[PDB]
Amino acid sequence: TVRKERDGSTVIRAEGKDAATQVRVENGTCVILATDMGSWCDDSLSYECVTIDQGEEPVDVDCFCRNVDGVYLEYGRCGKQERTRRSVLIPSHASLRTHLTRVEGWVWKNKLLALAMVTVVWLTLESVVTRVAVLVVLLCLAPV
Amino acid sequence: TVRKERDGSTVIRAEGKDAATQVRVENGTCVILATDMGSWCDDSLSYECVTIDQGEEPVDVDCFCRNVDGVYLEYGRCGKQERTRRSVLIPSHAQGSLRTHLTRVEGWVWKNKLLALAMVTVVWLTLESVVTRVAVLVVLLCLAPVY
Amino acid sequence: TVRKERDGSTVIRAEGKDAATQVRVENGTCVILATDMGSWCDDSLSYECVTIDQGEEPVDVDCFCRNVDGVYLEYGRCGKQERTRRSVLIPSHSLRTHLTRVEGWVWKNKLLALAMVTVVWLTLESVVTRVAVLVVLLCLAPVY
Amino acid sequence: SRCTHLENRDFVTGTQGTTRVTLVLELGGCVTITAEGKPSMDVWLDAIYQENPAKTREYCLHAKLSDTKVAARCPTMGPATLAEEHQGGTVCKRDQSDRGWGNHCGLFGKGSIVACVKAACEAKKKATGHVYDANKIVYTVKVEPHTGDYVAANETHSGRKTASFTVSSEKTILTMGEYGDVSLLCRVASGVDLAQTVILELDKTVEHLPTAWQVHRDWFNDLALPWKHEGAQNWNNAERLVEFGAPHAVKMDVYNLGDQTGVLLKALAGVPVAHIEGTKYHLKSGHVTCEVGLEKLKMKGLTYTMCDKTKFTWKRAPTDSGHDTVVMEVTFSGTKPCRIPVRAVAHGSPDVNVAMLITPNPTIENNGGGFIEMQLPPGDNIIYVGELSHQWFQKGSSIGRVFQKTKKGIERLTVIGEHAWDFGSAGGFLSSIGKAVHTVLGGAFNSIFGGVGFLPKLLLGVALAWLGLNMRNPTMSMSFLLAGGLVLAMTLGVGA
Amino acid sequence: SRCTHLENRDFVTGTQGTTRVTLVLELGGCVTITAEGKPSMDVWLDAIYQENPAKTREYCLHAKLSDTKVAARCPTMGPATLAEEHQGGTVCKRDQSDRGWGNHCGLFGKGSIVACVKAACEAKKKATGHVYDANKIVYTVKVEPHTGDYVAANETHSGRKTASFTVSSEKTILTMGEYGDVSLLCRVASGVDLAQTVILELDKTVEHLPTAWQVHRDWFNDLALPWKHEGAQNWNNAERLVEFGAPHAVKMDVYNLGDQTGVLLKALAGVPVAHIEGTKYHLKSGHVTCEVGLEKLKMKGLTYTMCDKTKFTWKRAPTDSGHDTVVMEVTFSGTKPCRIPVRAVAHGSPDVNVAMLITPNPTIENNGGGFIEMQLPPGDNIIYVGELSHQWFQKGSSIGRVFQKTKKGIERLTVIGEHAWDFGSAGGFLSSIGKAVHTVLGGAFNSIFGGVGFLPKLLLGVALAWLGLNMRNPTMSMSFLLAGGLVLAMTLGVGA
Amino acid sequence: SRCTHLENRDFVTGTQGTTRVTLVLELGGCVTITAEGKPSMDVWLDAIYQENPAKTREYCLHAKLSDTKVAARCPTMGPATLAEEHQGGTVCKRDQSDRGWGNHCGLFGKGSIVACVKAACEAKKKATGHVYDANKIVYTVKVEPHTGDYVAANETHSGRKTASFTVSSEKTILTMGEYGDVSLLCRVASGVDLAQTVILELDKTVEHLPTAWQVHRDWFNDLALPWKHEGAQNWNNAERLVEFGAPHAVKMDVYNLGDQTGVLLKALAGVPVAHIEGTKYHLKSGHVTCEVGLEKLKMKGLTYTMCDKTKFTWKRAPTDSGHDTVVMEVTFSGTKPCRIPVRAVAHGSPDVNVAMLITPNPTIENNGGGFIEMQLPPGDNIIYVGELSHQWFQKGSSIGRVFQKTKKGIERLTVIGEHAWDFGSAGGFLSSIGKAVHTVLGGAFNSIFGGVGFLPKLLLGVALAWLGLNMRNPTMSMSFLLAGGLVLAMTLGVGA
Ligand SMILES: *[C@@H]1O[C@H](CO)[C@@H](O)[C@H](O)[C@H]1NC(C)=O
Ligand SMILES: *[C@@H]1O[C@H](CO)[C@@H](O)[C@H](O)[C@H]1NC(C)=O
Ligand SMILES: *[C@@H]1O[C@H](CO)[C@@H](O)[C@H](O)[C@H]1NC(C)=O
Repeated sequence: TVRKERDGSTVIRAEGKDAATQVRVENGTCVILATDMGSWCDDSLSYECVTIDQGEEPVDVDCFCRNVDGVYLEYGRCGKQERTRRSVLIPSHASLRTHLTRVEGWVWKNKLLALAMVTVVWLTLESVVTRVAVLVVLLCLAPV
Repeated sequence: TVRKERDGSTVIRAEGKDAATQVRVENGTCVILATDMGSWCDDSLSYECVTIDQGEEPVDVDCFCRNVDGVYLEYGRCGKQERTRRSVLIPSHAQGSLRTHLTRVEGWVWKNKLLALAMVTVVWLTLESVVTRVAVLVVLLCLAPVY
Repeated sequence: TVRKERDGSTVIRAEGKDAATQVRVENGTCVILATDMGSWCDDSLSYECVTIDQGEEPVDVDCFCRNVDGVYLEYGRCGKQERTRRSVLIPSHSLRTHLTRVEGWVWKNKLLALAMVTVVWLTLESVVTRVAVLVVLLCLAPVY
Repeated sequence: SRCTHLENRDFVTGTQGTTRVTLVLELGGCVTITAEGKPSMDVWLDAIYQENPAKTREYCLHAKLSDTKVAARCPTMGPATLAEEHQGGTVCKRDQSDRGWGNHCGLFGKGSIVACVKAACEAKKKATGHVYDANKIVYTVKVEPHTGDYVAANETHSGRKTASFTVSSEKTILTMGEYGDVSLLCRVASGVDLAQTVILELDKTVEHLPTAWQVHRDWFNDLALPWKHEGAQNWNNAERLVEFGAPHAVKMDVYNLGDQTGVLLKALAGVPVAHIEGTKYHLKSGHVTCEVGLEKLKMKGLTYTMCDKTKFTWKRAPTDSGHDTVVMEVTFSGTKPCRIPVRAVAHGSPDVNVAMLITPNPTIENNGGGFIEMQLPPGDNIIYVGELSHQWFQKGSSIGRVFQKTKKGIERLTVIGEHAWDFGSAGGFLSSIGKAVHTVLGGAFNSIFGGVGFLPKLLLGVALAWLGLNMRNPTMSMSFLLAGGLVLAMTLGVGA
Repeated sequence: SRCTHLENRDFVTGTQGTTRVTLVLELGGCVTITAEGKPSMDVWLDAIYQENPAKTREYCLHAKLSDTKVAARCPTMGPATLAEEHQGGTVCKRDQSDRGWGNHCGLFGKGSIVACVKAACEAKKKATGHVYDANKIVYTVKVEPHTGDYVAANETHSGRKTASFTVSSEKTILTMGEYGDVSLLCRVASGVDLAQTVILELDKTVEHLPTAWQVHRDWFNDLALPWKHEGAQNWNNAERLVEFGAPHAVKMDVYNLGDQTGVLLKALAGVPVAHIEGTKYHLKSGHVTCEVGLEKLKMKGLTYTMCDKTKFTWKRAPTDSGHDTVVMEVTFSGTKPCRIPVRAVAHGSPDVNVAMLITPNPTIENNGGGFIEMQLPPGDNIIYVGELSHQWFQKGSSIGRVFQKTKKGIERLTVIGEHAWDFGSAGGFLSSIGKAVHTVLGGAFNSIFGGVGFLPKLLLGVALAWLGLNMRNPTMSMSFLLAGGLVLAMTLGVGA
Repeated sequence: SRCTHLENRDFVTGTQGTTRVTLVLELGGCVTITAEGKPSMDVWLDAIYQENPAKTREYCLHAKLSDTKVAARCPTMGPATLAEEHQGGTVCKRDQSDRGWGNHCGLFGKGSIVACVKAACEAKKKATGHVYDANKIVYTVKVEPHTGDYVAANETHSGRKTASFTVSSEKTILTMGEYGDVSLLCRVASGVDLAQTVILELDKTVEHLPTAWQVHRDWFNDLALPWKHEGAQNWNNAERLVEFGAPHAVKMDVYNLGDQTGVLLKALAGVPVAHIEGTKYHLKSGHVTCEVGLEKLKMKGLTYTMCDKTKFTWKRAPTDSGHDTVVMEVTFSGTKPCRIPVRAVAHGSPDVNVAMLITPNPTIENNGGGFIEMQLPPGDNIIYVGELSHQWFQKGSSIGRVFQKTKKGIERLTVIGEHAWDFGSAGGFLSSIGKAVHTVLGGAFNSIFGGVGFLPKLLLGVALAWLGLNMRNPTMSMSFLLAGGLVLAMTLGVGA
């Protein structure tokens, strides 16, 4: 189809059925070469359809007009199955008993060093309560 | 222009002067839309031109033919000023003292605290002459960077 | 060809010469757009041919019919060179040894071997006892 | 008694001498209050919600591009422009176009092309987020008078009362129907690290799928998508959902990167499903610490004649409760309101009342029944109700009872949190610690007893204190401390 | 004498007192046997075969599809089905389809589609696997009488006899032509790890390519392909050879994955080539131990006139065998049957017969010859045959003879395996160990000797026993142990 | 004397006892040689080249694309193929295509498209890397007879001869025209780490721009571009110069990544410009050490009449050279060949010839000149050329010369590198070290003397050794070592 804007520049809109057809735009003729067109909706797009003098050959353009000026082509990208998809990267979301567990694990793991420390204090000191207090503190401080 | 190959696959070739024109192949008709064409050369590109039934409309293709089959288009890419240029990044080549060695020695001293203190205390305990200790320590520190 | 089954449903079968052709079925029409036809053999494939109400256009179906109900298409995939190939992965297919293992451990742990041999040779008094203790120690050394 | 089917009940007998008592409540717990001359109550903490939370960042998905425009000019004509490059809600790109002789240009150099696209989020696809506010949270507390007419189902109780609590609130009073007034002086504390959690609501409007997530604030604020503050109308960073292709001579396709709800749910699987109801927003961890004023309240049925009609049968059998008590449902045949005669016996001994009684002075009235509950000392015991009687053996040991109540007291003090300590004055520091210690030891203060009564207990504490002042071996000086601990407990009188 | 040209021969001299002897047969070995007054023999272990092995799994390949069917239904119509989801020998899949307004459906949701295919393997493409059976293996043993008229080459021999042994078999006897009867009370054991190996066969029936392999049971049982038991007709797990394409509206093609013979052979590259003949399946590892009765057997050519005609020439020169023996080929000219007078001399001494003799009483008849074998003592020695004399030198040491004979005795005892010890009775335990040890010591019991005779050796054993009881230093007490060992061996008397 | 115009000239006076002498040749340096009775000689090292360096990698730029083909098929037909997917020198890519209703496919799925392109490099745009080889380098040695008819400019000499030394080369002889033969045995050691560098060449064929570069092998091997080895035809990693557009419907434009000569020049700027001439490639670092055989030379003009006509005039004023010598250019008027009668005087002393003379026996011929050079002792000095005389003074001190000669000698022994020491034999060990040490001390061994002559110098060495054997404190025992060193120096006799 064709329409006139109030700034004096005519506009051409065509559905997905007007690929490679000649359309009469005022005095001259216009051609539509794009093939990724579709029905009309709000998700619209538009551009300056360059005009070429006869004898020149369209290069790298998907629309061209002859013996006309100021022609804008607009069409919609809806009505067909969807598109340069690139999904964005978003990462995957993730007390006394805990301390007792850490010391249990350290004791059952580093048996040689615990035995060495226990025996060194046991042999060096004499009173049992004093030995126990020192060893309890040493085991508590084991995580380094 | 048209040509027939020996395996039945007809071929159509065009120079840069044929965009948006009708070309005759066998009985039916062909349409060329591609607009990045030019004169013929070795940088040739050829591809199938899907045939579409009447009442259908082209979707995403740059050529098509009706009432014909097995038509392959081919064209060149010479005769135009030149193409998605993306220069390959390559690293620039690099153009390639006593105070610098003193710096390496002090750094070595700061990092090798254990062995440095061991050698220093051992020489301090074993040698009982200050002048001999100072000279050997200066030489040991000067040589420390080599190991 | 067109055939009638025992449940009141129709079935259509075609060779490799009916690619994109119209076939009259009962009171209406059917169209075959499949591009992998061929002769009829036991390697046949069949499916229902949905019918679209007049005034619509096909969507994702290689066969469709108008003014008919219960149409089944069946054909064969023979007479042409063969198909999504993907091969299935399948994986490919004493005393002296112990003495050698002992000697290898000894050579990789020369310092600890020097420690154990010097301590046993220095501590034990009888020569035969020194030797027997060394033999047992070496045999037990690498395996534990 | 609504708390007869939970897994966390506990008992607090308070003090015979004074009425005020303290409690700790945790989501899903219970606490039953009791006194010597006042009826029992119950307490709950069933919901910790906020209404109308504040909003932080209204994220978006599936940007709806509309009315795109592209323009360009030949080399040596000044870069082009579109009106959409300066308005709000637009993403634009600028680049060069490889113009040549086919196009209308008279040179063979590089030109300029610009494109813009008006960006807005499709409706019903925005992911909003909210942030809590500790000063606004509302904590709910309920109380169920132990009337005793309930078979203990999952249903609501006839007579339940409720009160609301917030950090600002100071005092409250409830009527308990005909039972009387109760005072709940209370303080509250939020769950740990509120400012670290933000809630994400998808507005998907589906009743059979998740619709609210709770996540770390750092991750939510770092998510790469479009976002805006409330009330605004133009999305910031809208370019994260629009991608521009290589420019042709006079066209530049503006692809829509599409919806991303699917990747968001896949990346968010394994996060707790938040609980939401209407305009409220719940939580899953919190304390409520209060003082219950049990002074003005009164007991029911002290005027009934206690019918000796002796017409009773068992509506339910004596069942082993899940919390060291005996449950009992009785059916009457006296056809008038009346008390339920109750006794407890062991070894067939002539004496009675060898059991503590919950649901005090159970009665029969116009409608209802009796859910009488008991706690017998461990061993052989016989329960007597009117003319009927049934045999029963209670599990556990007296030492077990004492250790369990002490362990729960220590655990309760642990739950009181970092607020159990007062630094205002040294006298207050000592008084608070000493009262907290006696709160822990109340259960152990009444383990095993027999004799005259209360006054001799003070004489025992005095004799123990005197003995501790003998200047004997220092390692056995614990006698003075034990005597002091007992003497201080005499001020409460929790056991004679 | 076929075994003269193998790389693994060994000797056993038996015993003078009793003719019973034991042997061990290993693939590729030989055990020549000798006696004081009976002609020698030989033994073989050439094949360990099984006939008609049982079948375990039968893998298929190049599965043939047929009568494929696909059906579907619109959203909210309930899932669709085909009669082939429950029939034997079929494979099926379920997935959703993107039906819309273009399709006959009344809504815009996702429907259901199902496809089914019958899957029967083509014939002549199945890789069958077989498992041995230890209780049915057949072991082959051959014996070659020492006629000696043979060049000792690679060709077959005439007059050889055979026998077969299986676990169930216990007694057997052979005739050896005019030589006489020999018995083989034998015992057999399977090669190591039979259960670990299964034979794979392709049944391709091709002449210029391998048609069998031998592989581990563990890898074979884990192969990802279709399989069946024998006698079944429906293939299990056929879904490994069929890949289904994406789901369209009402079509889902079922692609055949194609033949996979090439992939199986590449993965099976470097595996040893199996050996098959007729219905026989061979093996390449085994142990056989037998007791050889030599009681009824007799010697040949003792009644001949023993001509002194002295007319002979060497057919070949004395060539050192590969196993410490001398090979000699002689041809006669007397035109008559006759014994070959042979003398061995060392140090050029007039005394004769200083060499051990195999091929006892070598002779000539109307036809035949002589391949006489000699085992000379190490050093300078002279071989005399009739009037001809040749000089030959033998390397090695007598100590070496004893060392090698004891080493091979210990090695054979090691190879007998776990069958060398019986704990049923103490007498049996001791007798079996004592006999095995005497078999080991036989070579050393006849090393170097000379004197009065055999009887004085027993007296020397008694003298050694008495010398060990001289009540001397402990460091020289080994004489008692040696005397006891020699005294038990005196019952055999293999050295004088 | 061409080396009078360099900044590094070094002197070597050789030895009177034997004429063998050693040198060090370093690029740009010189080693002027003198003897007691042989005309002086000079040496250079002007160029170090290799002919035809081997090729290591041939880097491509600007690939020439040819015969691109693209083919595709609808869904449910299987991926397509092109014959160029298996030939040599082809790049291909595979992707899916969004086929639909416009395309001939009846199904709305995803199809398959493949594009293949032939990729061979254009001519005149291959960057080739070459690598040296130590065992073939060639070193140029130039020797200039010291005729003295030269004005001492920038110009080449007439009568000069040259020669080449390679690791394999053993000896060489140069005739030197009328002067006589000189033998140059020589040794060669390449510059440090040759294998670290690769010479890159563009083959650009331009006159005013760089055409070669020197860079590390580690940077070269990692440069991201297509590469092959010589003797190959199918480029490797050719895909680095081709970018494939988005798979469109049934086409895939294959863009040419373009020329990259500009990218490589920018990244390679400032790197030292390698020098090339014809097929020769130079270098800028290396050691050459030659042994000069001064055995066969004879001196010039010792028979001329030596005219006392006393007629000469100056051509250049007596000027201070940059290397411890006084240059003199004189022009004659005697019209006949004649020696130049020259005297050196100090302190106005009647004694003459107190200066060392270079340009041995300066003379006149039919045509030529006199470039007489002098090494005067420091202090007041008067130079006489026939009747003419001029006043001149020399800076520095004799002690300074001793220090300088010693420093240059130790510098030379430092420069000889790891080849200054021989370890095969002890005799060689002492010969080599002793010769090197006396080469160092030779400069000082002829500093200042006065008395009897040469023979007492040995006696002085013996007296020093005897004095060093006084058995006094060890701190002053160095007199023995010094005496030993001087005694070895007596074997040379370079100063009386
Ligand atoms: C749960 O409570 C409801 C309240 O209406 C009641 O109908 C139902 O019987 C209760 N469930 C059970 C298991 O009794
Ligand atoms: C090897 O022996 C076989 C029979 O065992 C025979 O057929 C073949 O001819 C022999 N080879 C030679 C070289 O005699
Ligand atoms: C170098 O030599 C040339 C040729 O003899 C001469 O013309 C020129 O003046 C000299 N000097 C320079 C600086 O080129």
